[PDB]
Amino acid sequence: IYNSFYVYCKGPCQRVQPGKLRVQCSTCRQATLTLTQGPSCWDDVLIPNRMSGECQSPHCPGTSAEFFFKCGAHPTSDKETSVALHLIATNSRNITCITCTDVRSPVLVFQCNSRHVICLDCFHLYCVTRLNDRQFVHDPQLGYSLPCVAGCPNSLIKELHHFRILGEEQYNRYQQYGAEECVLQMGGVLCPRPGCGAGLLPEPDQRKVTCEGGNGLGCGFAFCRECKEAYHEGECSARVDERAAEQARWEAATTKPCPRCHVPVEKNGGCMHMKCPQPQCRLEWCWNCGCEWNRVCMGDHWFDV
Amino acid sequence: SMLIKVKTLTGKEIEIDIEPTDKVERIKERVEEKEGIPPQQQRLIYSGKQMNDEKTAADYKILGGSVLHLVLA
Ligand SMILES: [Zn+2]
Ligand SMILES: [Zn+2]
Ligand SMILES: [Zn+2]
Ligand SMILES: [Zn+2]
Ligand SMILES: [Zn+2]
Ligand SMILES: [Zn+2]
Ligand SMILES: [Zn+2]
Ligand SMILES: [Zn+2]
Repeated sequence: IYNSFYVYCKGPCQRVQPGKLRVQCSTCRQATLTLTQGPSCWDDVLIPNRMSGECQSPHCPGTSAEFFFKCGAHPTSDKETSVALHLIATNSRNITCITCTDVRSPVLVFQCNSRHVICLDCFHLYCVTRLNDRQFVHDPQLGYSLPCVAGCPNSLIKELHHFRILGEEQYNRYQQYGAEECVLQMGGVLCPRPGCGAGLLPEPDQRKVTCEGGNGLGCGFAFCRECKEAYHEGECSARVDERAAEQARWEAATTKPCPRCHVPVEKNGGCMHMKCPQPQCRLEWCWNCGCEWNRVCMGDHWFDV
Repeated sequence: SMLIKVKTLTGKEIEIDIEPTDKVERIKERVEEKEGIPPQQQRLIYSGKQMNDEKTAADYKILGGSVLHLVLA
């Protein structure tokens, strides 16, 4: 089986799993949308209102596709969905991991120029170590995130659901720290009372901070910003291996014949839906499998890399 | 159609039902309707990102059961 898509299954699996791509009409939210063309890239299935189609649902005006993913490892409910983790990919090129140097699959590929690859085990280690060391980055736009292990520029993870690989409790911890860091970046302060840790936004005028809020929102402690003790009077004192990194690069480590008429067809981006430009055959086939186009190929690998 | 949790840094959780197409402002109204906090004093944060009142939960790709952090202004 070839799997283009990986999701985080928050359901029974509690891990990264191969996923199934599905499409519906964005208006009626029914599986009644016939796409104009198949998706060819991640952008096509992640950004709303990018792909067009005809809805077959009676009297529905919808012409827009809404893509969603489901875990493919467990028998899914109709309503449930799982977040797509676009950085993750089957390691078909057998690239080594930047940390452990082993060949593993699936792998996460950073969006740095080097396209550094790391196994999910080592990515988890990276995340856990950085979270404890308060080494996560606060971006005013991207939120609380990490770049590539090797520190490559413009590599901060944008899809923050990648951090679910931490596990449920550690993810919650990641989100708490993100909110805490966000508060501090907003010029606010955290209540210093043990068992509180409230997020408070006072003014730079008033350095008289009271933990305001009832029914569990505040504790009521009045503190001074500097010392983080009870309101004072006036002013009172009281490592990435070089060779491992080089080998762990996605890229730095055309046409295909029709299965029926052997006449060469050129691919359309990443879309695996192939239609033969030969009037006597015109077969619809999968670039990957070489079988006739079907719903299994759509769910598993509608598009790739 | 989607259940989410609104959590203070203190650890108080507020369960709220939302439509993924609902604006963040509508989320703040639901917090008022059950905790009495005026929307104007609410700051919602998701995964370290301060949320835009005019954006939707679907813009943040929030799924059922996920947590938004509430901070008082
Ligand atoms: Zn699953
Ligand atoms: Zn429709
Ligand atoms: Zn590894
Ligand atoms: Zn890199
Ligand atoms: Zn407090
Ligand atoms: Zn002081
Ligand atoms: Zn052909
Ligand atoms: Zn196929």
